[PDB]
Amino acid sequence: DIQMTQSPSSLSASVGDRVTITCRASQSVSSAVAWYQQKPGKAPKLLIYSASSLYSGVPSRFSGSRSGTDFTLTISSLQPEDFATYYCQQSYSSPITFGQGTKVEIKRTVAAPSVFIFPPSDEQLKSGTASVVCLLNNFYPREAKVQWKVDNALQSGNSQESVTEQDSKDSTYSLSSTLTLSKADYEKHKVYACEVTHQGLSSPVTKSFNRGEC
Amino acid sequence: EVQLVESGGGLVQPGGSLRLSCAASGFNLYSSSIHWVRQAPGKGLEWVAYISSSYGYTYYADSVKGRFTISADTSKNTAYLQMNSLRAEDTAVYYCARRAAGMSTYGFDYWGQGTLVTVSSASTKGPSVFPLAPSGTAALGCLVKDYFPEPVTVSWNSGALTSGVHTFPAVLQSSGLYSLSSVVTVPSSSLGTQTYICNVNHKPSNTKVDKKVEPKSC
RNA sequence: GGAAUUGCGGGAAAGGGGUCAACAGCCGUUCAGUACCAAGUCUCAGGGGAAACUUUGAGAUGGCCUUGCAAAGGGUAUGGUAAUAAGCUGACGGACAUGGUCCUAACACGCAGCCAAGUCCUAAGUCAACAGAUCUUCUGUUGAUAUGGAUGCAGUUCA
Ligand SMILES: [Mg+2]
Ligand SMILES: [Mg+2]
Ligand SMILES: [Mg+2]
Ligand SMILES: [Mg+2]
Repeated sequence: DIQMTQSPSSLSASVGDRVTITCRASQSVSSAVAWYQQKPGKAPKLLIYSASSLYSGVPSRFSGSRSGTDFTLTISSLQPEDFATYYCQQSYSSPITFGQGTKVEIKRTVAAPSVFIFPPSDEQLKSGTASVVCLLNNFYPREAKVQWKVDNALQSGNSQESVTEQDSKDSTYSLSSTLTLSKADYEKHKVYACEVTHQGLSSPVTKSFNRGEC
Repeated sequence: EVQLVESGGGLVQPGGSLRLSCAASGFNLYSSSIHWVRQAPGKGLEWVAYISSSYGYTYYADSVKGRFTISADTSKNTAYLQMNSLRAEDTAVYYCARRAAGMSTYGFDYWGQGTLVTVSSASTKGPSVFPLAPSGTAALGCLVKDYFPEPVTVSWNSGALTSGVHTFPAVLQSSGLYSLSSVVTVPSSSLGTQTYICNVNHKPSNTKVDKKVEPKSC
């Protein structure tokens, strides 16, 4: 089969920067190469076909070129809405094959997370489980550490986190971390705290609450 | 608007069968080839089968050949992918995509929205929805706990509230069940006047849950 | 002395000029429709030729993806159309800011025309070698040979 090797697997670039993504075909594919943009959870969107033809609905800042078996997608002035995974595809011989994808993220000024903590609902707690959620809202860059402490006891193994994909207007992320405790364990302890470390924060920020109707 | 409308995926047990449909709207199926591309959760695009615009030349990936069968209904402007003897390797979002007839070197111009096929013995379970109560901007949300399979989608105030909303990727828990949170930031002055309801759709369990989220007390 | 030194297409740098914040322009893997089915290659038939070839008619193939090529691969009338098959018309969709578009246009490329050389085909005519005699004249085979052709990427300038 024909392998399509996509370089940068990931890149971060500022609004206005020229972004270059290359695809090396393992053998000649003439110009039978297409480029797609895929936004998270969405179908891939055709950008370029036959190596250099621009498809309709695509800003003219996207262009494609070929040199031998090397194909280049160029975004000439990156915009915030261009965050996506980009895929090259060859339609020269069966099977049709895609590159492994290049994730593009938009670099912007560092922004610290606004941190919120939410205690378990009383209805969930009566059912035997406590989910404590820590929200880190609108931060950049994506890298952030959340540590949970119950009565200052460092927690491990009982939390999971989820991160949104980059905002198409302000290029920030949001992250939720959920601490899961049994009703028994949750009612034994008083202070629930999530400690956030991020480049936008000169020191780790703690947000906490004390268990109880108060 | 010209489009490809996909349906028919969802949960199936190993060895089970699913039939995906791809209805063309605004372009002619007879002058298209139809391609099936799948993407395992968090992974890349894989081309698995296609039927050329002559409708007779089909290709199938070796691992799919014999189990999968493309057909087309000219009268309904619809293509199908029958997927038999399904196994965990087949779990993925399946896209149908088309290409103009004869344009053999081109990519795919119209794509279906994608359908998740999950091959699992695990049982469907609808979500419990709990408030993340708010306690000059306030964050509030809902926690959608313990559902299977994906997907869940969340809106706020029936799609009327979209600004400031963050719905997080589902997290697979040790239990085998998914959880996700959806949060929205609103003006604190609106908390006593504006009603905030999260609308959670879990079509795999035939369930929609609306949860009004309000201040509690502590 | 005379002939010929050609007709075009899609692009397009620079400077200038018109126009467009979404264009009666431009782009389309969308939909419908109008007109049309080229060149090249091959086969046969009618006309020319010694032949090779040529011209006309019919058919096949070709054409599209593919404007570096297009063998392979796919498509191939449910198809196709640049310069010798509208790359047409309407609608729909789309792109555009020191950007889109149009005029002016260096320039290279491409489609054709004419084609020097070269190559290749043919060998009527002629020549040669051998052979044959019909007595001063001859015919036979084998070969070469264009001045016959086809091909032809050179050249197609200056103003
Ligand atoms: Mg033509
Ligand atoms: Mg063409
Ligand atoms: Mg024409
Ligand atoms: Mg010439």
